[PDB]
Amino acid sequence: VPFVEDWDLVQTLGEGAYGEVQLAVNRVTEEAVAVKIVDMENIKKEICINKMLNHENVVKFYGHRREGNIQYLFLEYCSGGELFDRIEPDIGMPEPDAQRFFHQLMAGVVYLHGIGITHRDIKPENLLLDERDNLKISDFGLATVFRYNNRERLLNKMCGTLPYVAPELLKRREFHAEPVDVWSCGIVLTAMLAGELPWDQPSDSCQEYSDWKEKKTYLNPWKKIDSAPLALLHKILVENPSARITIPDIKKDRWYNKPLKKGAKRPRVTS
Ligand SMILES: COc1cc(OC)c(NC(=O)Nc2cnccn2)cc1Cl
Repeated sequence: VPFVEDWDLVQTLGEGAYGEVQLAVNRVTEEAVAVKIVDMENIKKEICINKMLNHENVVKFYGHRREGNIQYLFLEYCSGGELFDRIEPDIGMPEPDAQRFFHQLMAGVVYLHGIGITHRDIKPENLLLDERDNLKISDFGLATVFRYNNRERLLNKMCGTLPYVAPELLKRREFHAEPVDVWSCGIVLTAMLAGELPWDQPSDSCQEYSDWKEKKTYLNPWKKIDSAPLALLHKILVENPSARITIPDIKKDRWYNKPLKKGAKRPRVTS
């Protein structure tokens, strides 16, 4: 079929340091995909990691094209935008919505860790939503392989965003990959339930971080979070990464398994 390979760039979705994310519409089919334009090894890893990924809660990779020194990454379009924009400042969002997003985030991270990939920069800006509000993990620019040939490799590289980084990244030379992603998911859950970030960074110099370790939960943001999801945050936001809760145990948590959310409103008539 002629002209099926032609895609029109119709709007700027976002703009980062690596470049810009454009909305691309197929000339013939009108299928919408997002195109990440990277004006360049840094992207060669993002492409390689993206070729491995195939999960309903992970942004799909369709292919890539190189036009000189510019790389075009054909990625899944998520019309719902960023999870960040669904968080009302100093409020958050209704608890059943946050539980559904946290469930979908856990399915995505279980999958990633299961194939030996660590995202290393989980935050609401990178958690995208489709037309049906299905969460998708995006941007594998900071991601890496932590398990290869069933052998785990300890990480040492400084990566992420300070309010979401685990404290062992600032205190230890080496650390396990999986508890780092579990921690950032915990900060994401906190943000969704309180509409604010607990601390600038997880260090003792940060009074908000010291207060959390001293269990001063009568203070913000913890005061806004109900006891059942707060009990889960007490297990995620544990300084020692070896004592920190694992995802198989997050799935057994009381709040995680608490019925709260109704299914998508389906059409109905009376009489
Ligand atoms: C602010 O609105 C948006 C922002 C977006 O990205 C920054 C998108 N993008 C989107 O759906 N695709 C995407 C972006 N980065 C990596 C992988 N996939 C959609 C919307 Cl609607």
